[PDB]
Amino acid sequence: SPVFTNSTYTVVVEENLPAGTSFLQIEAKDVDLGANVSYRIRSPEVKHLFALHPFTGELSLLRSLDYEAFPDQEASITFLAEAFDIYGTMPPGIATVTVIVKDMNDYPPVFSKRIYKGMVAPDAVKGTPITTVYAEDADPPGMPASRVRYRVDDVQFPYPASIFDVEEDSGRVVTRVNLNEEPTTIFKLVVVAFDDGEPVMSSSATVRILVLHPGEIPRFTQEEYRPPPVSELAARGTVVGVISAAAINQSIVYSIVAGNEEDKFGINNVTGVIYVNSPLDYETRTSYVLRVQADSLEVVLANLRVPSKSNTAKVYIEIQDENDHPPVFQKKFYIGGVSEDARMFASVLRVKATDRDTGNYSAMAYRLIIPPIKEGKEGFVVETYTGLIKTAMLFHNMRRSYFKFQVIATDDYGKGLSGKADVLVSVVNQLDMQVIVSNVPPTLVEKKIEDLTEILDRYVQEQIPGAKVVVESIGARRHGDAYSLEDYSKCDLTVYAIDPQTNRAIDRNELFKFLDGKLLDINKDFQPYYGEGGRILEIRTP
Amino acid sequence: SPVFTNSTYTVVVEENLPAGTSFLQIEAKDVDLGANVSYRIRSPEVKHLFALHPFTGELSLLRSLDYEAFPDQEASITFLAEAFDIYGTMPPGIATVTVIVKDMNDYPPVFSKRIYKGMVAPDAVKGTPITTVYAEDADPPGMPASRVRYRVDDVQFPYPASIFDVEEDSGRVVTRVNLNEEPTTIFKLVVVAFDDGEPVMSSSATVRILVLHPGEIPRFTQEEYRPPPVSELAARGTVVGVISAAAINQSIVYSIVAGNEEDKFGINNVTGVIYVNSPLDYETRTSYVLRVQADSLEVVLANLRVPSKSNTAKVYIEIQDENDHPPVFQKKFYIGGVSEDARMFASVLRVKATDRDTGNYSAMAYRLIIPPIKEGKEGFVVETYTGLIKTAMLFHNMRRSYFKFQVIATDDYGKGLSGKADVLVSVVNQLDMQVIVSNVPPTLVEKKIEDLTEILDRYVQEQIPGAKVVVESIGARRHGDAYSLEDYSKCDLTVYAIDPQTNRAIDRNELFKFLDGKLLDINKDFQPYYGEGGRILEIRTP
Ligand SMILES: *[C@@H]1O[C@H](CO)[C@@H](O[C@@H]2O[C@H](CO)[C@@H](O[C@@H]3O[C@H](CO[C@H]4O[C@H](CO)[C@@H](O)[C@H](O)[C@@H]4O)[C@@H](O)[C@H](O[C@H]4O[C@H](CO)[C@@H](O)[C@H](O)[C@@H]4O)[C@@H]3O)[C@H](O)[C@H]2NC(C)=O)[C@H](O)[C@H]1NC(C)=O
Ligand SMILES: *[C@@H]1O[C@H](CO)[C@@H](O[C@@H]2O[C@H](CO)[C@@H](O[C@@H]3O[C@H](CO[C@H]4O[C@H](CO)[C@@H](O)[C@H](O)[C@@H]4O)[C@@H](O)[C@H](O[C@H]4O[C@H](CO)[C@@H](O)[C@H](O)[C@@H]4O)[C@@H]3O)[C@H](O)[C@H]2NC(C)=O)[C@H](O)[C@H]1NC(C)=O
Ligand SMILES: *[C@@H]1O[C@H](CO)[C@@H](O[C@@H]2O[C@H](CO)[C@@H](O[C@@H]3O[C@H](CO[C@H]4O[C@H](CO)[C@@H](O)[C@H](O)[C@@H]4O)[C@@H](O)[C@H](O[C@H]4O[C@H](CO)[C@@H](O)[C@H](O)[C@@H]4O)[C@@H]3O)[C@H](O)[C@H]2NC(C)=O)[C@H](O)[C@H]1NC(C)=O
Ligand SMILES: *[C@@H]1O[C@H](CO)[C@@H](O[C@@H]2O[C@H](CO)[C@@H](O[C@@H]3O[C@H](CO[C@H]4O[C@H](CO)[C@@H](O)[C@H](O)[C@@H]4O)[C@@H](O)[C@H](O[C@H]4O[C@H](CO)[C@@H](O)[C@H](O)[C@@H]4O)[C@@H]3O)[C@H](O)[C@H]2NC(C)=O)[C@H](O)[C@H]1NC(C)=O
Ligand SMILES: *[C@@H]1O[C@H](CO)[C@@H](O[C@@H]2O[C@H](CO)[C@@H](O[C@@H]3O[C@H](CO[C@H]4O[C@H](CO)[C@@H](O)[C@H](O)[C@@H]4O)[C@@H](O)[C@H](O[C@H]4O[C@H](CO)[C@@H](O)[C@H](O)[C@@H]4O)[C@@H]3O)[C@H](O)[C@H]2NC(C)=O)[C@H](O)[C@H]1NC(C)=O
Ligand SMILES: *[C@@H]1O[C@H](CO)[C@@H](O[C@@H]2O[C@H](CO)[C@@H](O[C@@H]3O[C@H](CO[C@H]4O[C@H](CO)[C@@H](O)[C@H](O)[C@@H]4O)[C@@H](O)[C@H](O[C@H]4O[C@H](CO)[C@@H](O)[C@H](O)[C@@H]4O)[C@@H]3O)[C@H](O)[C@H]2NC(C)=O)[C@H](O)[C@H]1NC(C)=O
Repeated sequence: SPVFTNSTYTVVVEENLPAGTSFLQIEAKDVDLGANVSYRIRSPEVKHLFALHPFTGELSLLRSLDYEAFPDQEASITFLAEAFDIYGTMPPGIATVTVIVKDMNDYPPVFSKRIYKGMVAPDAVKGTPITTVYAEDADPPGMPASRVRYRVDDVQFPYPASIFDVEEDSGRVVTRVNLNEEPTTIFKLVVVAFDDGEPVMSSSATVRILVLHPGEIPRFTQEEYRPPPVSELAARGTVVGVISAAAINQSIVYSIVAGNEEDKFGINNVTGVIYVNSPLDYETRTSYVLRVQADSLEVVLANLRVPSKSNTAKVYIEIQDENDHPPVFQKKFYIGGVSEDARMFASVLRVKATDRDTGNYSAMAYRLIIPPIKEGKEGFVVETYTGLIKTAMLFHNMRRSYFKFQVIATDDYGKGLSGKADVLVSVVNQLDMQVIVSNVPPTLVEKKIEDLTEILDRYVQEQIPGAKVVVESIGARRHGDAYSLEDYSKCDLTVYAIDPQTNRAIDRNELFKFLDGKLLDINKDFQPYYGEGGRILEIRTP
Repeated sequence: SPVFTNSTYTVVVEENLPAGTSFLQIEAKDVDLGANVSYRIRSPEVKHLFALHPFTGELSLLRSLDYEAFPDQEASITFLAEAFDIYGTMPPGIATVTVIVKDMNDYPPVFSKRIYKGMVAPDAVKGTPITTVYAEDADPPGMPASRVRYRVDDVQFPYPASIFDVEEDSGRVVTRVNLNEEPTTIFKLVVVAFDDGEPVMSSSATVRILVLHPGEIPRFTQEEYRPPPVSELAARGTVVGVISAAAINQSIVYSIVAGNEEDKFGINNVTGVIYVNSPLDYETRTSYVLRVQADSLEVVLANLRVPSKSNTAKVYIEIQDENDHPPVFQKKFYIGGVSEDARMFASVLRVKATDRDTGNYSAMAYRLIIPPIKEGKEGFVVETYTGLIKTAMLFHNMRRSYFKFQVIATDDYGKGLSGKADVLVSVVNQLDMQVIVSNVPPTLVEKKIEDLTEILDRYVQEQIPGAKVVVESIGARRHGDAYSLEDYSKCDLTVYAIDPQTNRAIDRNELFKFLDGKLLDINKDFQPYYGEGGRILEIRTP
């Protein structure tokens, strides 16, 4: 008589476990005779899953349990078990068996990809986003056992795992510490996905973390650039030089941030050739301080500028001197006078021309264009590198004649633009000059004769508008009352003036009554160029 | 009749546990009547430790167990327990109770100090030693339960704990990752000491990690230094300038590594004053490229140099021009000649003096020291800023007389060292000169008269050792056979020479037979200074 000890059993059965595990012991006993009580289940669907020993009574697995193999309309599963005998002893017992399936991990978690990629900064702050690692569930949801959980392992790769820690719930790969490493290094970050239920099933993946590409800090060929000097006659398009910087496998974009407030130079963005954008002159500034910046391709692509000190260079562009302006004269009419007895190599006048803005020159070559002169003679010539006009030939018996010539001035020994001025040379004798007798030694007269010439010019130009005083000769005191020699320590200063209104001789009686008419002012205005000495004694006709 | 179920019990008893825990149930039963079996221990030393209920039989603690409270001569502890009754039923039972004490943590671990200090590098590599954290055991040793174990906790300080990990067995605090942080930041690293036994007892400590002190990279006041120019007359001790660099709270030690291979300059190590170590001249180099290094105090103390690019500056020291050398003359004897009829402002000679190494000058002032001259007259004077000697007075009826004067030369209009040379001036008339008749126009003679003077000097110095040819005057062709005028397009070149051996006149017949004796070579050597023209026709006495 097989009877059951208890009619209802309730056992929570773990699913997806490997076969061979025994869970429950169901026991029935024969009252009359026998310990060979046999067990049979009235459920064909769990015969594949469970295997029940018909002699001991242990319930073991033949195939691993699947909750989806059961109908989904039952949150509690109940079947029936009968018990028989070999001979067939009666009464037969009827009991109920309730199998409770625990809801946990069914399939191991599967990653979406095998290999992931990312990028980090060499100075990445705490919490920098890199990439997203996500795996599928392969699990009927609705419980915290269907939620993936991420962590790092340092038993095989301690260097990536101690630096980059994956967030627990979101799976975001952030920076746990501030890293300080070398670029172009590929790490192996093994991330193990696991759930939070019974026997944990897990897999492995690989996260390939490359840092960046170098070429971040540009290296100039020269810290301070000095091009060769460019001419002041340069126009738009003149290449004054080129700047160059080197970086590891990156393109360099150049730009000018300061130094061209007058908008004089420009640079190409992809090459670095600095060319003239507006013509430079000597009236403007002659030296510039240009600030050239060099940037990598990665910071231009990410709208940044390189945060270094060695990204700034200085360019000094100096302007050289060329031919730009024609020479100008001090006066357009240079007036001098020569005597009839004046041999060759005699000093006449000093023609001086200056450039208005050009200072390259050291000496200027002068040329003369001559009108024809009588008796087959030839006119004046001038020294080349000096400009000092000399007397060419003797001019005997020529009264009030004037020899007008033109001086051609061109800088740097002659190449380019030209200028022209007029030179008036008069011929004089004793019938047109006068002798001023002074009480001064001859040493005070000679070393400052041009200043005394200018002061006598200021004297003579007050009485008649327009005069040029030319000192012909200086001598000792020999022009007295009876033309005798009295004192060897005094002087006869022969002073002559030329009227530019007629380009001819001024009468000697006119200059006589001019210089004798203002004597009390002439004796006072002759003061500052003394040195020492006395008064002006008299003025005598030669 | 109280009898025991079993005579010997063996229970491993946990030590140092809080009181109230029950471990063993000892059971005795009365055969006749009673369930109130009472228990008494025969050990006075465990009465403080253990408390035994005389009605139920549970063994609970009254005081926590100490292994040192027991005698140390027993590795196994055994006492005796009797059992009585209220009425005193017989036979009494005798049993043995063996108490086994488990050997684990007795006292919690105690640190040696509360606060520890350390220092780290801003670029510290993996495994950099910092400090030593060590705690006492407070435990009788001889088991792995008396070994301390260190780990970090990131629940309250995630930033220090994720960066610095303490070694497990040695307690050495190393760098787990490469840190990249800011200086002067004090961290709080809580290290919890724990053993590897039963109920873990633990305490807490604090590790104060300061990084370093800044001032590592020096900042120059100028990247490129240019002192004002120093004189060439400077000696040892002249301060040409000073260099300065700034750092955060650190001292700067200066040194020169390149630029002074001739050992010209030196610098003070604690201030930066650059002074002259050897006198600089213009014969040496005029511009230097000095490389000045600035180092922090921490790298000098640790025998290092700062690993930057902005630790190098360039110093350009330029030398200005001062008075160093006296002026030298081209020749110590300048020889010229004047006529008897030579008025004032007449060109005589050009005295030229140059400095041997000084190039500051633009014009040189000359002075004359005169011997006394007859008739109350006064001697020669010279122009100040030119050096051109002019004729002072007329020299009538003076035959073969020479007027020797001395020229004083001092650069920069006169301040300092002086020089002296001799000047010989002779007086000539028509009785000592000669006339050379040539077939050349006058335009070819005047512009190159000094070169023709040098060629005539080379002519005359071949016949007599020592002569100086001075061209007195140039004229048109008027010295013929009968002293008549024939051609106005030809020249009379009056050529005169002075003998320095007597400082007097050379005879005109001597120069006549000199220049007439070598005529076929003179007509060929006169070639390169033509321009154009013909031959030399004749030589006629004036
Ligand atoms: C800027 O750009 C330049 C040029 O573009 C880069 O230079 C190249 O760098 C790559 C990467 O390192 C080189 O590619 C590899 O070269 C190896 C040759 O090894 C040499 O050097 C080692 C160490 O000194 C010697 O022992 C050896 O004998 C060689 O002399 C190859 O063996 C590699 O092939 C292997 O790897 C690849 C990729 O994994 C596989 O597909 C192959 O099948 C093989 O397994 C590889 O080709 C390249 O040679 C470099 N070029 C030059 C001209 O030097 C710079 O690196 C870059 N700058 C930075 C900072 O990255
Ligand atoms: C180095 O890099 C710099 C900066 O990147 C360059 O400067 C840029 O140059 C481009 C090319 O000219 C500019 O792009 C164009 O800008 C025009 C703006 O016109 C201004 O200037 C004119 C003349 O002074 C004024 O009359 C006018 O009012 C504006 O003030 C736009 O109108 C252009 O758009 C037209 O052309 C494009 C292309 O054909 C069409 O698609 C459009 O629909 C439209 O018809 C054009 O965008 C740019 O603006 C400049 N940037 C700056 C900041 O100024 C340098 O040129 C470069 N160096 C070299 C040598 O190339
Ligand atoms: C800006 O400034 C620079 C430098 O100051 C000027 O260059 C000078 O130009 C002048 C004029 O040409 C030079 O002066 C002359 O130099 C001659 C040297 O000749 C050289 O070149 C020729 C042709 O290549 C060669 O055949 C020869 O062998 C030489 O290598 C001298 O021989 C000249 O002297 C002669 O002429 C003068 C005047 O007529 C006479 O008085 C002399 O006795 C002699 O017969 C003359 O000195 C000068 O040398 C140049 N300087 C330099 C440093 O080269 C630029 O010209 C100026 N810019 C402009 C636009 O003009
Ligand atoms: C190079 O050397 C200079 C000078 O030696 C240093 O400058 C000093 O730095 C220290 C440390 O920071 C300063 O000391 C502290 O100053 C506090 C004043 O706080 C001011 O600033 C805050 C923030 O702007 C304002 O809110 C506030 O109102 C003040 O204006 C004091 O409050 C501090 O006292 C507290 O801390 C100490 C130490 O823990 C305790 O003992 C006190 O009881 C109190 O709790 C402290 O004194 C100092 O003031 C700075 N001096 C100057 C002149 O500025 C540089 O820091 C150094 N360079 C580097 C890189 O470190
Ligand atoms: C900036 O910093 C530099 C480097 O630190 C300094 O150079 C050092 O200067 C000190 C001070 O003179 C030197 O110390 C002494 O060196 C002597 C070596 O003598 C040499 O030179 C002499 C003269 O040319 C030779 O005759 C001789 O043979 C050697 O070649 C030692 O003899 C000294 O020791 C004696 O003096 C000390 C102190 O009194 C005693 O304790 C000793 O027992 C012994 O009697 C002394 O050590 C040092 O050597 C220099 N360093 C280098 C690398 O040369 C600069 O001086 C400093 N700038 C300034 C302005 O101070
Ligand atoms: C290295 O080179 C420098 C620059 O080339 C020299 O400095 C020059 O020195 C000379 C000589 O003294 C100067 O030439 C003269 O300058 C006078 C200007 O006087 C100034 O100074 C005085 C005193 O402080 C003031 O009272 C006055 O108001 C002025 O401020 C001119 O007046 C001079 O001209 C007079 O003398 C000459 C010669 O006799 C006459 O021909 C004139 O007609 C006039 O009467 C004279 O020009 C020159 O100016 C200085 N240059 C500069 C830029 O200052 C250094 O001297 C030299 N080194 C050495 C060691 O000598």
